[PDB]
Amino acid sequence: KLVQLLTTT
Amino acid sequence: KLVQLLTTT
Amino acid sequence: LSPEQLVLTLLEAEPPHVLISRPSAPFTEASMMMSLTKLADKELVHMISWAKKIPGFVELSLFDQVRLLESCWMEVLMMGLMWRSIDHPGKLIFAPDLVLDRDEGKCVEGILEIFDMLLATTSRFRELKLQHKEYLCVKAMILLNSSMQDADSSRKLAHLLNAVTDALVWVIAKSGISSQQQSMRLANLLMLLSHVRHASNKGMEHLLNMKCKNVVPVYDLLLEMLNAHVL
Amino acid sequence: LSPEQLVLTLLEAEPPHVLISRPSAPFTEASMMMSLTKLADKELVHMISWAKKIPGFVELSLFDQVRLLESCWMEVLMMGLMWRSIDHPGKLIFAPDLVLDRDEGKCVEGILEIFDMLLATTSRFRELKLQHKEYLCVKAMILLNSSSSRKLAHLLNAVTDALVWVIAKSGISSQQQSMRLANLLMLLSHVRHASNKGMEHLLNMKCKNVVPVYDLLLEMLNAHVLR
Ligand SMILES: Oc1ccc2nc(-c3cccc4c(O)cccc34)oc2c1
Ligand SMILES: Oc1ccc2nc(-c3cccc4c(O)cccc34)oc2c1
Repeated sequence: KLVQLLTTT
Repeated sequence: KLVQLLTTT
Repeated sequence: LSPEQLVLTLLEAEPPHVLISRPSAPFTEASMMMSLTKLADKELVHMISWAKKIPGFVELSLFDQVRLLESCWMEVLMMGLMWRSIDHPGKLIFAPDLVLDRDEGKCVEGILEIFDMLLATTSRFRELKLQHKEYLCVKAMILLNSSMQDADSSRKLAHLLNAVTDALVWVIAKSGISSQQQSMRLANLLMLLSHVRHASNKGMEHLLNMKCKNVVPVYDLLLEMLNAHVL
Repeated sequence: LSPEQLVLTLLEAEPPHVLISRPSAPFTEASMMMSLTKLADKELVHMISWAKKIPGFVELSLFDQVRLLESCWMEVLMMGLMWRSIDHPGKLIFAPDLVLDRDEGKCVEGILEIFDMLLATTSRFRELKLQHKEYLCVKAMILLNSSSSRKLAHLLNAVTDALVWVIAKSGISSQQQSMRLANLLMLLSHVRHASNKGMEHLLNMKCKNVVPVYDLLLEMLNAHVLR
């Protein structure tokens, strides 16, 4: 998930 | 034709 | 040949204003695409003679003249659209008798995407206040930097491309702005080339699909200019 | 934030080199695509970390961040390849242990052409003798230019300011600085074109089942994470 890496990390 | 227009005027 | 005189030759090489001879009337999927293909075909003819008026273009090998034009035609058409549409926010001035809105691009599937790209890029050039002479150099540059005796033509091209680059720098220097601002402006104009190339790749993919569907009359010149790309 | 500080910040933000091994046997269509897809997948993860370090990127809206990355990822990967391959004519250094010759690009239908663009563009950068600091600025400009909307423009000018600052520190005449700036940026169109061809090619390899396409890699390929 692009969004995850961007906001979760 | 691209070529004939490039060779004539 | 000084930068100013090179820019004058670009001004004199400018193709004539093109009209599709269509009585004013609302657009449909059929009339729209048919009007665009018809316009592109007419413009391609003028584009070829335009390129030949660029000092040194005819001295390039025939292999290069053909490959440069087959590679950049769509981008050059779109750069023309942007210069023409600059003084008319929200509209795409394909031609005096072919003016379209974003909502007009909705009738044709996949084109609204392309109109938005074109309108956005045009809006950008508008805020930068693109000048006519800049437009001239940028368009020449798109042709000379698009693709890629045998090695001779190569240097000829680099020399020609460098000459038009030199002309664009000159034009910017004449605006009389800060040196730092001249650099920021040069970079901002050139970075938009990426966006013209992008809208161009999308525009041809869409035309290609239209052709394969035989939904549009793909005249001879436009047709071969298209296939060359597919090839 | 001064140009030099911007440059220094990008220097630190550089992603570590992804370590991927070259297949034991000579490449096959499948093993080559396997290697390229795995590499890209690993690099995409570091690219996002990298992006978050570009001054002001995180201050943009999540939606602009997502759209910049979806739009330029392949271009960025490719700029990295070209830089890594700059001191190696004839070769494409996809990674420390994944050095490919243009020849090997034959086992994959339609990739030789792409390898050609990449090698050609690399040659121009080499000929222009691209410098490390210039490279850093250019790669960042590629991300910020694949266009909050107002803050993006400022971020783009800041990095451009940095690039100009780097070129001036080279000491060449003012007129030659403008010329070098133009020569470097005119190549972005080429990188963008190679990216378009590379993504179109990857999609086809996925459809033809020549190679499986990973979760992250696939999201980036389709490019509509927001829907
Ligand atoms: O001066 C211009 C500027 C841009 C243009 N774009 C086209 C065009 C022609 C034929 C099919 C298309 C298409 O299917 C999608 C987007 C654009 C087109 O003609 C053009 C003429
Ligand atoms: O650091 C890099 C630099 C350039 C790259 N290009 C690819 C790539 C990945 C997956 C499929 C492809 C393809 O189908 C054609 C051309 C390139 C690719 O991964 C890359 C990683």
